[PDB]
Amino acid sequence: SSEKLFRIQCGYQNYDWGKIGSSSAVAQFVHNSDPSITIDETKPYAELWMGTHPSVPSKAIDLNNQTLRDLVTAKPQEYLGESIITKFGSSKELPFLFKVLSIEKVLSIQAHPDKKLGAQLHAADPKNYPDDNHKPEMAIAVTDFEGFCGFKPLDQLAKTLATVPELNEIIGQELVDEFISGIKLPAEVGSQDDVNNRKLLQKVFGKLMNTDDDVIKQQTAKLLERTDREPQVFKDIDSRLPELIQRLNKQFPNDIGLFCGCLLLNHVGLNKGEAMFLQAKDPHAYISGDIIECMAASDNVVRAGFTPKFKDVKNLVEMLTYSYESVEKQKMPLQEFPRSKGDAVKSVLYDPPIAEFSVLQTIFDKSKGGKQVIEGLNGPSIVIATNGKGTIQITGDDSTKQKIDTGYVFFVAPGSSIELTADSANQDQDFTTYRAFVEA
Ligand SMILES: [Zn+2]
Repeated sequence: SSEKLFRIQCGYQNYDWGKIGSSSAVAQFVHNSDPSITIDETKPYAELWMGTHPSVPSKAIDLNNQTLRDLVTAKPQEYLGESIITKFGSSKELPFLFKVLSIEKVLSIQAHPDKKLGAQLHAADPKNYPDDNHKPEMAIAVTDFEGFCGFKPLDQLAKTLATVPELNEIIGQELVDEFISGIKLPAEVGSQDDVNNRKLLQKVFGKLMNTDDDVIKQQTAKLLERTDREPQVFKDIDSRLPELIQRLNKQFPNDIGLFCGCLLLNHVGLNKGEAMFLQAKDPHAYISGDIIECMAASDNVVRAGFTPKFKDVKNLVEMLTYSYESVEKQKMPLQEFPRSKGDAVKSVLYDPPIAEFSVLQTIFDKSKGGKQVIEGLNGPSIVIATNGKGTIQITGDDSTKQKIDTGYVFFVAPGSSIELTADSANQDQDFTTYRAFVEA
């Protein structure tokens, strides 16, 4: 067995919003990795955790069933490397958490502080703000995905305000008026028109979010009747909207999220392989699908809807950036990755503008197959195969050559070069892997 490249059996969570049983990628992955585990066709399999989180350990099946957190702790310079220990200040764990999510029901509409606000919140409200940190997140579609991300373009918001009586009602004709009159559209970031546009958005949002519950309850009922009686009004805004409203109301009846999610945020569809970065102080929600998720260790969340939990409206309204870019702008650009070479038809770097993590996407054509060699990286890595099957090894050392099937996950030590080959015989799917890493 190698201590440089080794397989880990990862734990999972059965949260009630997860896809049920084997319809869930989490379930599929868990099962394939350890068929010993019989999937309960009745239960939700929400998340697969990969890393050094104390609550849900990843066990080194070949290294005596030891915990990755344990191995790391035991040998930090070997598993983390100097530069990482130094940079993040830990010797016990990874600076990121890597997961698979299998979403059946919408999660909360939420935003995360930057480090500066994170420390502020933590000092003032430790009960709601567990840590001191920011919480960058990145989502990559495994299966087709839907979510909310950012405010819609202002012109879309003006159309919504003028056209949807129930919203118009809540905001107030004076305010609607002011908004629709006020916004300076061909306007670029940092301009006085950009600034004043955000002030207008903030007023509108604040008015909505401070509305009493009773009113929300009333207005949401009316909204649903309208989706039913006059679908065209909604379709004129976005062809998916009326059915989205109806779907989410079935999950969270008369929730404010029907307003502040469905009417104010971009409804983003990610094709498999596409990504979105969830920056600080930007509203978003996961609606449905199977994704790869990477994030920093924080628990700091400010919630706006689709939740039973505490909604800190005060902080919410003041912290947002009130950015209003397109749905198209919500998706990450493809980056090249010089330190990988070979036959893969897709070898893409997803580099968020934060330090804690990066992801490398490697895809082989099911037909073409082939090999890819990746240089040794200056930090720890976790590799998961989401589709197809192949082999993984330390470049040039065939004694390390192992099976990597769908759902298999590996730890790769800093400095180890990896060679991937796509299953010669098996050509069902494109052999697809995701590697989460960090370099200082
Ligand atoms: Zn989030």
